[PDB]
Amino acid sequence: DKLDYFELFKEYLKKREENHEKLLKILDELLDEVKK
Amino acid sequence: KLDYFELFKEYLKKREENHEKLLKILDELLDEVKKS
Amino acid sequence: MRPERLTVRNFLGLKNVDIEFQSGITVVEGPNGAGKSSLFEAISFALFGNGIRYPNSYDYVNRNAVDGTARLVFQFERGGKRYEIIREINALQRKHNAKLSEILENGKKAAIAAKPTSVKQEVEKILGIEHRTFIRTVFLPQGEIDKLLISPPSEITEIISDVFQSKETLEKLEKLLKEKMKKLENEIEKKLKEMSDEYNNLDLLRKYLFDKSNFSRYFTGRVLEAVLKRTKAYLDILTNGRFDIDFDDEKGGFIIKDWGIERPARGLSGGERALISISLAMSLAEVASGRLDAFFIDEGFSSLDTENKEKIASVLKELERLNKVIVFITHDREFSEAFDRKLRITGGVVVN
Amino acid sequence: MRPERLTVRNFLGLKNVDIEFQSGITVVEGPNGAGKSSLFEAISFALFGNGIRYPNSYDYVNRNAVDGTARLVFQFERGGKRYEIIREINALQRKHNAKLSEILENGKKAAIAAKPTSVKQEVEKILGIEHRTFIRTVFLPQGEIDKLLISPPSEITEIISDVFQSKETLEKLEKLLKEKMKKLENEIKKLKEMSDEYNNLDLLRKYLFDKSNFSRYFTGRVLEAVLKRTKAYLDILTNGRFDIDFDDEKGGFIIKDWGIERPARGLSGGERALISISLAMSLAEVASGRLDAFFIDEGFSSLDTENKEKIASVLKELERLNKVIVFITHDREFSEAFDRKLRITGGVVVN
DNA sequence: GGTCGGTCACCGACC
DNA sequence: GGTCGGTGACCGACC
Ligand SMILES: Nc1ncnc2c1ncn2[C@@H]1O[C@H](COP(=O)(O)OP(=O)(O)NP(=O)(O)O)[C@@H](O)[C@H]1O
Ligand SMILES: Nc1ncnc2c1ncn2[C@@H]1O[C@H](COP(=O)(O)OP(=O)(O)NP(=O)(O)O)[C@@H](O)[C@H]1O
Ligand SMILES: [Mg+2]
Ligand SMILES: [Mg+2]
Repeated sequence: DKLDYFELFKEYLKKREENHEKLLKILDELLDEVKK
Repeated sequence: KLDYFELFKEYLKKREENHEKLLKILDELLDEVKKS
Repeated sequence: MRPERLTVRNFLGLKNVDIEFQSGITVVEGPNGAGKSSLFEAISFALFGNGIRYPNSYDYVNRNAVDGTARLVFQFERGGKRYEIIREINALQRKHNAKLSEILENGKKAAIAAKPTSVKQEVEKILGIEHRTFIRTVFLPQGEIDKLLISPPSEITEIISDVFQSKETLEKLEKLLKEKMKKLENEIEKKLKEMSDEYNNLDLLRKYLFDKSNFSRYFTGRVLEAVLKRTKAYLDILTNGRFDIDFDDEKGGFIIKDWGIERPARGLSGGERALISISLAMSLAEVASGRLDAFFIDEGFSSLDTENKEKIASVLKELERLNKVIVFITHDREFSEAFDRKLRITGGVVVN
Repeated sequence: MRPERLTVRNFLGLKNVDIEFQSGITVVEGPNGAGKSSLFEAISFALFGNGIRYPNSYDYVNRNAVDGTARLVFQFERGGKRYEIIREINALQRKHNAKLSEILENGKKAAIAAKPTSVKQEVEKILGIEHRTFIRTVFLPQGEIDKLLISPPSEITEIISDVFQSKETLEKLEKLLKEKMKKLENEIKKLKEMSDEYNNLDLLRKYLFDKSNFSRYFTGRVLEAVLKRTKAYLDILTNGRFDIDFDDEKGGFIIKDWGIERPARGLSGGERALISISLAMSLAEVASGRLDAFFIDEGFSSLDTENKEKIASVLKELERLNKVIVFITHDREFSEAFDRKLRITGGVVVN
């Protein structure tokens, strides 16, 4: 879906960040040890 | 008539023996109030 | 409070309106957004300075109006005397002008108050009640029909009792007693007994009137019995002896019985709450005649099915008898045509 | 959340009821005190163990029941899975029991929770909303239709977020990310490299939990989708007169009347009902998959004959949806407009 | 009738 | 315990 929180958030960052690669990386690692 | 002060006259007469003296003092006070 | 005349320019959803109120029942009838409740908040505003729907005065100005100014003239009778209130709210200049005048028998207007706050203060002294008491008892707003019934105990008693006593009178009365007592003790054979004996009589009288525990309590109880007596009567007629009503402040408020089974007001259905609320309202309306001589019920017969709408309307008609200004507001044509005198509003103006 | 079956015994106005739910529109007809609202609070009490009308659980038990026991069995589906909640509220014994089992493809019942407190926590996980969100969006009780509309911006955003986010994920993510900063502060080239990690997690924390950033952006992006459908519903219903937008600064939902601005509380009875209903059927559309039911208990009586029929017309055009849509009314003028009916009188289903 | 200022009375505090 | 201090409500005058 369009109104998917983190898919919304994957994009809110790209506008507001250049270092959005390692940041969305960090976010992904974190969500994974929440998945676990 | 459901009047606050009419009911008090009835309420005081029931449980107060010095009521006739007391209602009298009340009347004087009600008058000094209405004047102002 | 007997509304005599009311004229409005640019208040809420109203353009122009000039209304003389009569005795018995009028029905105000008209579509969603006609301006029905707008007139209703106009009366409440003209007297107390407050709407129902907005915390801010400048929001009641009709935004379509080219001058950005709302004008209100309300004229009413209380206790033989006649008054007129004129209010101008200018949304553009952030100005609120209010003034209160007694209209003497001859017809000259003697000024009493000339500011929004001095007017609100004098109005409460005259009418006998604060704004909350007004909108919970006999002037019931759209969507607020059941606010007294599901109300918590301490409010229910502050409200119904405020009708029947005077904050103004009692406040003065208590102070004067406070001074006379102070002077006597300041003034400290037979004379002493006289000076000191009247000191005590005063104090024994002080105890009986102002210890909340004493007469104040008792008064509220006598008042309630009177109102519930009537409410129980209406309920017998409307629900074939099914629903009774009583008051217990350790039980959280008004309590209904259903064939003998206890049940707090808030537990009733939408229909049953409106039917019992109205009963309570009619009762208070009867019990405070001469003190409040108007009875306005806006939006109070929506969640009422066909059998209960017919039952409620017939009962309400049995108030047409009384010398009062009684007004029901509806958008439902069905309900409104059970009565005779209709006032039709569309587009913020009176029609027909 | 998709209701499938509901069995009630001696709950409030109810004596016995047994309802299959299905996609489409259903009107629940009936007089006052018939048991229409009881059936609504029933679903509410099945899931969240809270009702609308009473503070205390044992109040919900039908006082005429001779054993003082109300029993509820609710079956629902979410996201492919399928769940069963059973409840007994025994008012004499003062005992409240409750279990939630999963219903698996092989027809057995895997248990997930027993008792009220953990069933509610389990329900709130499976659904991804709390009770307040439930009753403010797609499950609108008698007399509370316009609560969302006239709410302050703070509340509105909380409600919206919750519908479209897992608070279970976010609660842990925020916590986990706290742990990974107080574990880097705990430490005391390595001290430069751990200073610069604390600072990249912190930029992440900020964009994600500052009130105040993405929450404000996300609410915007949802209400943008929601109000696009509402504006269109309002164009149809009022012939272009009413427009709706959302502003945080201006106090909440903000309505345009032929262009003129007005706070949602400015509106009248019918206009409020009308603009809560199109905003509610908009939310339900944008929340399909997440929220799969749409219930209304008596809006439509504020409304005049023109508006009632207009509102009925648009609502009827939801019939297509894979949604369990249920409206409740005593008004026959409204109800006759719809096909599938369920009549309730005296606490039972009739005919 | 509104506003703004003066004074006196009363409770508080420290003497 | 009595005396000194400050603040709070009522009243008359002036706008
Ligand atoms: N400040 C305002 N300026 C102009 N119009 C307004 C203002 N506030 C509200 N309105 C509109 O004025 C119209 C009349 O409002 P209202 O008096 O509440 O209607 P009503 O007759 O009681 N209708 P209803 O309660 O639905 O049966 C409505 O369309 C409002 O949206
Ligand atoms: N604890 C209770 N035990 C038994 N009856 C109750 C209880 N609480 C409420 N009732 C009654 O149960 C009946 C059904 O209530 P309810 O379900 O809300 O009616 P409804 O169908 O919504 N009627 P309406 O709102 O007027 O259209 C009413 O008569 C209530 O007073
Ligand atoms: Mg109205
Ligand atoms: Mg109901």
